[PDB]
Amino acid sequence: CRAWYQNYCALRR
Amino acid sequence: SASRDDWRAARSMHEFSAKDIDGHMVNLDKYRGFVSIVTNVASQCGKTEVNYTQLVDLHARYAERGLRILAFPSNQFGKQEPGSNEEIKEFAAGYNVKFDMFSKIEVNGDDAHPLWKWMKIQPKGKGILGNAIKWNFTKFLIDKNGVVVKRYGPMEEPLVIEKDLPHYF
Repeated sequence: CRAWYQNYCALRR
Repeated sequence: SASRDDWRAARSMHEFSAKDIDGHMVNLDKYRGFVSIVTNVASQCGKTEVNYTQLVDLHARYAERGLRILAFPSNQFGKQEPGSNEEIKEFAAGYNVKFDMFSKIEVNGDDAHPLWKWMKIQPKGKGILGNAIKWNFTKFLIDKNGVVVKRYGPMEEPLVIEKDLPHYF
């Protein structure tokens, strides 16, 4: 993951 | 800047993910091949009515061409979106919305959703007085490859986007 937002990955590899 | 900002190197809106208004995690690569408008919404603004009605108009007219609309509620502008996601869903239903509603997010500051951080630094995502979102109902038009092609401010009613969007189908 390249960017987390709250409890999830907002920008996957 | 002190925060992790690998979101800067994304090359398309399609790389991102966001929770929909029901709390389910949606990968935005579903929008590959679809012209998209990304907008931040609020229920208690003087222009809420004109924005929702005209966004619905655009979707009704152009969904068959591949137009998609991604609406992100935010409470950052005058506290004009105080409701829960369920309440916001019901509000949108009152306007006969059939486009894609997302869970409420921040769009400015260090805790903004990274899609919004990314859109604001795109060459065609430039604001007037810097790149921050200035109020509810900013719009970004995004091409079929997920590249930002134009930004429209809060006071630009959604039907102005109609002049540009046909060039991207």
